[PDB]
Amino acid sequence: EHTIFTQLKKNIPKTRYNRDYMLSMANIPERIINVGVIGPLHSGKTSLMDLLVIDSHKRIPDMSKNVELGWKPLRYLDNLKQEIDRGLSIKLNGSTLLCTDLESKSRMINFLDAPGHVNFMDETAVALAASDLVLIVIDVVEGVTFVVEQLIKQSIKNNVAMCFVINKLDRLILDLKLPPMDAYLKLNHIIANINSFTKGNVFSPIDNNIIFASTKLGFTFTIKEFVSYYYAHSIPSSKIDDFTTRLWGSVYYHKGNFRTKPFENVEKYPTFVEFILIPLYKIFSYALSMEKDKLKNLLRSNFRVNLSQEALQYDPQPFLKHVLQLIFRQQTGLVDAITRCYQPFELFDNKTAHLSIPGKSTPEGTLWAHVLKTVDYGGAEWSLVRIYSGLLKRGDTVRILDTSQSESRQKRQLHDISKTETPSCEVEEIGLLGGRYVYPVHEAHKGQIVLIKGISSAYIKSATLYSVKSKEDMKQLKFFKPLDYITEAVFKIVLQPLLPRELPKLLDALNKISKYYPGVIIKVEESGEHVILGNGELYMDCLLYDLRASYAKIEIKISDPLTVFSESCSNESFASIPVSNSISVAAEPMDSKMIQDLSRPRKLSKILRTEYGWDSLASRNVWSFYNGNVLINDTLPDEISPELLSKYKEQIIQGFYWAVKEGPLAEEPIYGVQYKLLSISVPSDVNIDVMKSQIIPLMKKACYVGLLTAIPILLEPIYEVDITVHAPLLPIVEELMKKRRGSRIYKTIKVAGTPLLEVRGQVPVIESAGFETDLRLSTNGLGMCQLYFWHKIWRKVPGDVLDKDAFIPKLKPAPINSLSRDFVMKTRRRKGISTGGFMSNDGPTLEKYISAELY
Amino acid sequence: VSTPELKKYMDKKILLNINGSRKVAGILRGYDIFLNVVLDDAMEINNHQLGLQTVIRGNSIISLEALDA
Amino acid sequence: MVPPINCIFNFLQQQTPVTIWLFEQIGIRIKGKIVGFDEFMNVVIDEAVEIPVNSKGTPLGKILLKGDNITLITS
Amino acid sequence: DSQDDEYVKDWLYDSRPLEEDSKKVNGTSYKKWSFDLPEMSNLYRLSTPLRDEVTDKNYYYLFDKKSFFNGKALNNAIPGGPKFEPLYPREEEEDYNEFNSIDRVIFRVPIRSEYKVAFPHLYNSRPRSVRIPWYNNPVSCIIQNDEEYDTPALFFDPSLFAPLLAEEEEL
Amino acid sequence: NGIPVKLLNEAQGHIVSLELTTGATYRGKLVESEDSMNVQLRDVIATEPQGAVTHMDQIFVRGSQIKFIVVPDLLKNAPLFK
RNA sequence: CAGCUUUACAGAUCAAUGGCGGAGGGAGGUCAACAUCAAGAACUGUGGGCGCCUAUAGAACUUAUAACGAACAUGGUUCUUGCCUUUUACCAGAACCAUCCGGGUGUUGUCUCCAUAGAAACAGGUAAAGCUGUAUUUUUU
Ligand SMILES: Nc1nc2c(ncn2[C@@H]2O[C@H](COP(=O)(O)OP(=O)(O)OP(=O)(O)O)[C@@H](O)[C@H]2O)c(=O)[nH]1
Repeated sequence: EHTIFTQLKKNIPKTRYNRDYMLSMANIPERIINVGVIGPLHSGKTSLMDLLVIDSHKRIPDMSKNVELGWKPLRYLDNLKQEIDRGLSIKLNGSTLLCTDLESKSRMINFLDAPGHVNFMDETAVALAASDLVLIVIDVVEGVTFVVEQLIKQSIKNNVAMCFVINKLDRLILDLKLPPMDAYLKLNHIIANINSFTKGNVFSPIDNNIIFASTKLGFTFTIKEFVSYYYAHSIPSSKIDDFTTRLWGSVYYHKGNFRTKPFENVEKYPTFVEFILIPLYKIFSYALSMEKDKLKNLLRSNFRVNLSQEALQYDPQPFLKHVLQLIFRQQTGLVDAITRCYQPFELFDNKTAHLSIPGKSTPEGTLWAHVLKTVDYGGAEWSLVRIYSGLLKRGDTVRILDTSQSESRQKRQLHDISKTETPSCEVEEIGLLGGRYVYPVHEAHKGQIVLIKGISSAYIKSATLYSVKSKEDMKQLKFFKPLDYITEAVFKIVLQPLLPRELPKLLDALNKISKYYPGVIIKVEESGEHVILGNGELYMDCLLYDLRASYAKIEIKISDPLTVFSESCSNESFASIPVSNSISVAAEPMDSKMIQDLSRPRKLSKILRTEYGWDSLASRNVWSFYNGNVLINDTLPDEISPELLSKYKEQIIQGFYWAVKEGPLAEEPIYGVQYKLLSISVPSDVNIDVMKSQIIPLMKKACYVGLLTAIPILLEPIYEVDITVHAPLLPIVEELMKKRRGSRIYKTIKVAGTPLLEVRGQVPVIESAGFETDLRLSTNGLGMCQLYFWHKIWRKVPGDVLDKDAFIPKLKPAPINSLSRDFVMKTRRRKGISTGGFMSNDGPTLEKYISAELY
Repeated sequence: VSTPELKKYMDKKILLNINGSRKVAGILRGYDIFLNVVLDDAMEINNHQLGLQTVIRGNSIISLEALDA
Repeated sequence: MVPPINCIFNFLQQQTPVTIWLFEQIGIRIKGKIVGFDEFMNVVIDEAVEIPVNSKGTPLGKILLKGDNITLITS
Repeated sequence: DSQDDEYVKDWLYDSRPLEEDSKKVNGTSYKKWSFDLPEMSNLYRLSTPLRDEVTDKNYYYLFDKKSFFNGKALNNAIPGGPKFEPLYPREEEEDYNEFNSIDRVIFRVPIRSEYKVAFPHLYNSRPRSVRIPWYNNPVSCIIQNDEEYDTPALFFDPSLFAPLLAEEEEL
Repeated sequence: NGIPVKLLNEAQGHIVSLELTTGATYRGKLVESEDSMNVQLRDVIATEPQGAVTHMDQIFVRGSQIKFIVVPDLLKNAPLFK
């Protein structure tokens, strides 16, 4: 019992603060900030986390000499071979640390290091879900890209407190070599952009929200922090807050001990530029350039930090790094800023409501905890669980739900408004994060995040867990929803294993992948063709590696990568036709705005409809949409108001659900439709169940018919396409874009203070296929593209489906109109609907398609 | 230097335990960095109200225990 | 929010029946009309009246009661 | 000239070479060398004619040794890169199955060789002994040979008690 | 700045005990503390100087009138002092 | 401008106790001989020196990765190309051993420059070096 624990403790890096204290703190909530460090690709959030880790610990095991010197990063939370070999932090491989503040109020923080790269929004999403605060991190230079804006938007929704980290100041000092004034201007611009992206809150260096950082060198400061270190000496305590306030913005300070008049005389350089940025610049120059002795003297005088004898014999980048670490101390400022940001706990309730419906909690009688993500921290599986309320002890006998079954549960509860516990679990070991170890603990508590070893057998992906002791408690309980994995998947990898003897193994691995990588729809289709919707290419590759090395360990084939296509109409329907073995339906494509709204109480609904698409009152009355796909169902005949046969809709819509799930043409889901009932020819003899069953087929058929009528189409998706190219290489990029079929430049934005042209675009996900690689080869190591699908924007595959003339070449890519059909046919073939090397598509029923639509 | 965080107690009735083993009641209307209290009036603890609104000095306050949760 | 200074100012503007309590002195109270204002709680209060508390009235002129020994105000 | 390369010209061209008798080396055994900045800078400048290696790590996208290895062990190439014997036996015999038919897949992307090494595990099926390549960030830089220093040259322009070093320095 | 103040701040969350000038001990979760020991506490019992005890919800106390504060013995360990 | 330690000291008594060790050099050299080599060193063992350093040796796990060496040539067996046929000699790719060419680390010696006490402090004084420092509601008017 104890011996094992001791052993575990031993196999671990000894922390500078006592872990006992941290544990004690964790027993109390409000002393636990859960922080998602998040940002764009290569923000240097992982690096930042590394710095924090370093600060925490005395000596790390695999911290090499080079890394110590400050050459390579030691991305302490990169962990698994995949990530260190690849360059990208890939999974949410976080850490827990006590951190003192300016005014040393310790607080046990549960950092979770997101992945930047856009095809891992899954992990980012998870982090967001977990973490009540989020350190957004930004490259100075790359600026507030669209990705960052998106993140901000989808952190307001969650919701969360948004500290920012303007990371990579070194880049503007040394790479861009901006003057100090210019740098300041750039920073201001960035701040403005951030504010714009935000709705409610204003962010600035004052009020502790911006955290200026350069993790390469490894300094973070906030302005308050700076003041504490280096401007208590020279000012009386009472006027320190005021000074801090002055520091940011359009403010100047002339020779006057101690005023500080806003504006102004002769030589400019503002307060921020004079008292911060300029100082930093000087430090940099001196660190690199100056006679070392003089620098040392300066640092004795102006900072009271001593360049050691061993440190003096360093090389520049290392020396500079050392200097900056000496200056701005083990990063307390950041922690302070974080603390300031997190309200706290006004937000928290709201966040929890968002996660799992509004209501009221129950502290003593039960515990509940969001099982957020399965992981593979210490080889074996754990569930990264956040305990929201109660305290979850080791060995405890526990309830659970995969949030596939959450909505259903809620519905059941509502209906209710015996004691059946559907699954269960025995909590083997509970631990903390992180990076390169799992500190084990007997008790998990309300507030804090943990890894839990007993959980995994029951759940897949999102999950809740609970431990009630009543009926009342059960009633009170709610269930976290599945996490809006902001990106969504779009990218098919169709698997065969090479030796189909070893399909079981693959299946086992596949389940693991599903669990472990949570942004992956694994469809196992009827033919034997397994299918994997990745977010994108890199993510997919990573997943493959994980499967094809660790979890499966088998030789495994792969297809040229495809998409999902979804069904939609262009024009409206024309003639309803009820089928027998008796109901008829017809669909119009809904307004684009409405669709967009959907992508992002009856009277209320009606009002909303009116606001959106100018729907009448009758239309409002009729509505009943479904699936979050989306398609919209409308009960809009005449007799329906008299009829109670059209009433009992709850039964009727089952067919609709099915239809939406798998459309006619693709056998692949419908999208962007307003379905409308026209007639429901129900006979006199009921047999209610039988009737219901009939409806369940018939409705689908009706829907299909409607789709056919309305001039249907496959909808391909479009990747929104960030490209951060070098200015004079934009023509090349344009050419590249032109070269392929779907491709469009929606704007070319100038990233201020850089040579970068942030050119947002759109590209369809079958046209994507390695596009990043193409971009990077062509552009000669410039223009780090990204592709992503935050929006859920689809488009017309350009042409008319249902044409046997179609195309010429089997082997080649087909022309655009032709392609409109070709994809559909191929999809059908894949599904196993058409039978043969050559075939066609047509819709029954009936009467020979009404005599070929009356010729 | 810092403001007394009594924004939770704003517009709620409070038992102001005051100097010399005395008491005051009343709904909280305002305060400052010295912990003076401005409150819409109530009784001195059987019982008898004086005033429409009242102001208690900072020094005088032992405690301000919340009557409402 | 209505700060204490603001309240005091308002009272001054009004000229209303103010009843002051003494710090660490139960038995006595003051009753008058606020005339002055200071950075501290100190004020001048013309037409004041000393009161023995109910466990009547007593004669008293114009007075400034010092801010340190104030307790209650009402106006 | 005495102006530009002042710190080297007295020693640069000598047997050992020089900087041989000083604090700037271990000694005559000549195993460990140390330098100040200006001399180093001068040396670098002198070199530039010879060793202009463009060290934007991204420049070498698919020209890193790992990438080359991958290419080798995929029997794949890059117009500029090298080519080898195929490292495993080239034994395809696909047999156009239910999966990977002509009428099942959609040949929309050309799927060039370039891609196959850049994403070893996706585009290439059966990647035996293929190392995971990098994926880095983009470079913003300015390298010049002019008189003035620390200015915006070719960027895009934005929209709109002494502080602790105050004339100790000019920046 | 005062290290006792820091300690008090740290003790936030924890169940502190707290006597005043009057001699009226309290014991409760420390909600908030300031530089001047202006303590707030939750779920707090209140002993009279004579003997009798009274439960109460969210007490505020002004540090001026506070005498001494007992903090839990865990805070002895870390991480304020060094 | 106050205090404490740390050196130079004056002349102490002189304990006293500390510290200083009862004294053993610091450099380098295309000087050697000897081991031991990715750094790791976790965790254990067993030493000195106090829930912990410093040495050792033992595997674990690390990633090696890019670089004991920002270096790269050559052998051999086997397997596979290919010259082809045969000998060398090779083409061009694998696997496992080996070969040089270089490399550090400490152990020691030896050879040329730089050094240099045989003790010092207590009680404070002198000189310098290092850290801590204004009453009107919450601390001490
Ligand atoms: N010049 C400069 N380079 C930096 C700075 N911070 C990080 N980098 C470098 O740019 C890269 C970014 O750091 P990473 O830690 O890899 O970024 P990350 O947070 O892991 O990004 P994800 O893997 O997407 O989360 C690394 O190669 C760093 O060495 C900086 O402040 N200045």
